[PDB]
Amino acid sequence: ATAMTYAQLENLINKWSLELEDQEKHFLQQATQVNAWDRTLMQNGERIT
Amino acid sequence: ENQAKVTKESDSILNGIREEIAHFQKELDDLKART
Amino acid sequence: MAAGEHWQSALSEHALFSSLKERLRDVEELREEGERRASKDKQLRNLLCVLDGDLLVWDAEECAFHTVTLRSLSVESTGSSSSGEQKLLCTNPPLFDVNEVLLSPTQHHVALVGSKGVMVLEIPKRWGKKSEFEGGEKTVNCRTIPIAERIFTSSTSLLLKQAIWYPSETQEPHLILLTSDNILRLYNLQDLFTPVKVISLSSAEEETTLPHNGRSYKASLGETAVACDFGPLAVLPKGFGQHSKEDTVAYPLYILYETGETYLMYIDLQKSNITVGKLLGPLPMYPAAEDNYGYDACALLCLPCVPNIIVIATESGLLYHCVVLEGEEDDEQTSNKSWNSSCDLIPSLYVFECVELELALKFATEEEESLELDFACPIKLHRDPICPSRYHCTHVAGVHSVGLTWFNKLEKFLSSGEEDKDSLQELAAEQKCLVEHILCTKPLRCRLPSPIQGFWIISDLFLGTSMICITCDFECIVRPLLTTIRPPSPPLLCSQSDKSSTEILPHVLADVKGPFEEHIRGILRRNSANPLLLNSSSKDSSPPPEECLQLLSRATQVFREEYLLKQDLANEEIQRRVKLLIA
Amino acid sequence: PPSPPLLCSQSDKSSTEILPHVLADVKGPFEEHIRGILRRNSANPLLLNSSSKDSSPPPEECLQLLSRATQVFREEYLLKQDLANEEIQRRVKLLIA
Amino acid sequence: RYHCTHVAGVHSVGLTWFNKLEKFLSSGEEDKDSLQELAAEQKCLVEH
Repeated sequence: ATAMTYAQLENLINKWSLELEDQEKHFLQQATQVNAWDRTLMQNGERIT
Repeated sequence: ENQAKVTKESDSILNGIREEIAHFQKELDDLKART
Repeated sequence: MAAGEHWQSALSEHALFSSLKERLRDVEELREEGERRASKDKQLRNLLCVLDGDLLVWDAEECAFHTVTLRSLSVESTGSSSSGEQKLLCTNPPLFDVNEVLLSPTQHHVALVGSKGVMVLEIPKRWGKKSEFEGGEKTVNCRTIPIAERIFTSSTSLLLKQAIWYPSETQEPHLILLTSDNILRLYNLQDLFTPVKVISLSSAEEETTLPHNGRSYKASLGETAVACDFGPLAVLPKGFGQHSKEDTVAYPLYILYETGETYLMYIDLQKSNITVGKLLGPLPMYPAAEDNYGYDACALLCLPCVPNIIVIATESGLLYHCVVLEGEEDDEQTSNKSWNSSCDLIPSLYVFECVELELALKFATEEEESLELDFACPIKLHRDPICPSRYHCTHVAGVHSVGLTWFNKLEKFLSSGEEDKDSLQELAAEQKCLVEHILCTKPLRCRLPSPIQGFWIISDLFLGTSMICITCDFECIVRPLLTTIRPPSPPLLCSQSDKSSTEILPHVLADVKGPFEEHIRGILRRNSANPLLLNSSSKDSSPPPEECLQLLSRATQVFREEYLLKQDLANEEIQRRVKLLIA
Repeated sequence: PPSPPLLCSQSDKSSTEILPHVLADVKGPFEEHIRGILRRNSANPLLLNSSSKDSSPPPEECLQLLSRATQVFREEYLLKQDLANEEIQRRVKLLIA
Repeated sequence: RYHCTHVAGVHSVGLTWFNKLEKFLSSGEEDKDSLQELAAEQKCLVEH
């Protein structure tokens, strides 16, 4: 198969780390949206009470 | 046998490395699809 | 981003570094065989500078400066300046000792410092046209001037130890040189060899009036200086440097020896210091001392944040984090260490943690929430301009980035108190400070450690956050620095902004587990990561399949027990909360 | 003798020309580097024929003396002259440029 | 500077502490630092 070398391993690790950081940013955006929705629901409930 | 044993071991190691890389890529693709 | 990575790719694929590597190979072939081994096993250096956004690389094989335009590199990934790439005399063989390079705070002078003296060169500003001098000028004065050469050429017993610049741009930038006999020489850029200021340390083991050059009483006590660093603008004691009861900002000079005894000095040219000839120290320990704070200390880094944080980097690979606190009044500690008639304010260093860096990079035999060392190598610390708490540590074993996650919690506890259950869990369990091993120049112990010729952190709005490294092979390695591999920092003076994070979420009408962002961060928290295996251009040894399999298995286990198993559980929480929020 | 900041009015300068300076303010030629390179503890004595020998000189003794003299010369002057020539050649191409 | 004669030959000996003596004379004859520098010790160089 393909002969794995130090440069190839470094490139693979860097690509995996970039994908991990992209997934973390997406999860952070989703969490921010969830927190905004929770704040809106809390305000609506406090007004309804 | 002789010197072919080291070559066979290196080929098996490379095959295992490729299999692990393919499994990790499949797991990443499944995680991205779920997300 | 796209623009933040295009310039990095251009800087990595430019032919200037390939030509430099070819010239290095030609020099190695023309020289003998021991010179190559010396260059491959020499200590760490830093030959990179930044002038108006342009990157200046110091080539010591030809004693030249190479200018690269990072702003123009983003054009067709190869630059767009016919006269932007400037070469400063690539035909000078090395004569004096060439060790490190420094830049004046006013951005006008470049000082080549070596164990023999300094060589100052006047380089004008770069603005207008193709990033040239004064908008297109190549006839400026480009000649080197020697500095402090007689002091080191008249007596071969004493040499140069440390050299730094004076942090001041409103006056003439001075050069402070700490020699071996614990002498501080402040020189100007317009004088030849006339010492502008001379400071002789005096306490109990130094010398101020003892004989010089030959038989002296200094050898009866020893205690030689090793490193000296500058701290942020604080306050000086009323009994040291002044006689009145007023406050005055000054630049503290922290001197670290070989054992680990940190001394205190107040050097400032804005005000005439009265008592400055008496060396203050050593700083007392609190609450105790394991081994004089450091097994074999060699590097000291004072962070400009509040309170003061001293990172002590030892040769064995230990980073001690000492918080600077006021002197205790219960025990006589400030009056016993002060060598004056008045009780000088001697602060104490409370050690909070001792991080163990990952040196030499052994096999899979450690854990997943900490790092272990192996071989003893000198480590140089650098303050990250993105955040004063975050810093970098470079060595022949590799590069590490350490961000103080406990610093924010300590500041919150000192201000009012610690909040957020997720932040409390992050501080208690899992990890304490976020340490990440980026580049790894030494793959294993059998591999010879290659020295890094320079390491810089470029932080710009149009360029992003990048880390540039030039090793002994004159190869450029640029890596991005995302805001997710660092702890969240609120907008403050002693802590710059990195990412927005909200805490304290009420639970009276919904059903969530605290702030979702902080919960996801605590779930994805880690403390171990596989470094980047740097491949040498000269190919010292081929990577064996057994070691490759071991390294890949270790990396897979780390990414599965610290990243993969944490991201699969985060999406399930979102999927379970979506239905509740919809209801 | 060894040359620290001393009174030298033969080859060292003080500012723009040769002046008997007592303090090292402006480097003259390369006397300090030359002294730092020549920093040794041996000597190169010049032999003179003026003694009354007993018999003929032994060939083994003559070869030993010649080898010792050549080794002392190559260790105390050859490397220093090579370093001086390299330091002189260091400022030639730069001068032309 | 002087020359020393012996059954072996003639050596040339120059004072190395003359530099410290000149520094003492330039700094003054009533300085503790200069007095200590004069009281210091060092070695010379023999030139056969």
